[PDB]
Amino acid sequence: ASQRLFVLDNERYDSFITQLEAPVQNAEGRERLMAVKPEWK
Amino acid sequence: MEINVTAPALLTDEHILQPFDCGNEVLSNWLRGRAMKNQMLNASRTFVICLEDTLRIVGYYSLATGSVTHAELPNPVPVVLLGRLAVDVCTRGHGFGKWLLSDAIHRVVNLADQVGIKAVMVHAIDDDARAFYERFGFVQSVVAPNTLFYKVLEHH
Ligand SMILES: CC(=O)SCCNC(=O)CCNC(=O)[C@H](O)C(C)(C)COP(=O)(O)OP(=O)(O)OC[C@H]1O[C@@H](n2cnc3c(N)ncnc32)[C@H](O)[C@@H]1OP(=O)(O)O
Repeated sequence: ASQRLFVLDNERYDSFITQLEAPVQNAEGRERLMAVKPEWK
Repeated sequence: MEINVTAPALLTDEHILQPFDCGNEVLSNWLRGRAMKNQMLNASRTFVICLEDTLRIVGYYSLATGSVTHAELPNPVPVVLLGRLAVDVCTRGHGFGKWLLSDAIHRVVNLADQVGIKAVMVHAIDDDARAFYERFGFVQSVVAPNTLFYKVLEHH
């Protein structure tokens, strides 16, 4: 299993590019992740 | 109880895998049945965390490269698939989940200074998965109903 190659139709591919190239979304959750400070041993 | 864990490290043959249980049989079975095989084929890189001073894995995540292309012959856009991420049932609530995810994303960001990577993609099997990923910056993707993505920016 585990799919590595995603083949989209040309209309979906273009949406994918648009959403990929848009300004970042969910900046809120994204500042959360950057704020995580692990305490590995 | 205060539980301490070692920094994420590549899975080897010396790590102890049988105790691991995350409550999801496909994720525990993948760790035991496919992780080390993919590791030796250079298909994936699996990183594990262990109870301090043991090789007892209590957490892991897996990384692999992937591509998104269109119906005809960047022709594929390059992504990194964060294909599995799981914390042991016995070690929930200690922040290891967000620690693993922070490590994986930081690994991919520095990675993307070496080769072109446009995003990290995850597959949320369930709604709690989705809630976790969305809490930390992932976004619904148009490539699949369960697939989310975390945009990688330009180098710093
Ligand atoms: C690609 C995939 O594998 S998708 C499926 C992902 N993995 C799984 O579903 C495996 C089953 N569950 C797990 O392995 C673990 O529950 C994980 C990795 C989701 C969470 O690890 P845990 O230790 O449970 O979480 P942790 O203690 O790190 O919680 C970090 C934060 O996330 C929050 N949180 C944890 N689980 C969830 C969830 N399912 N949905 C929303 N928020 C969550 C916690 O409240 C905590 O909040 P905080 O930022 O205020 O501290």
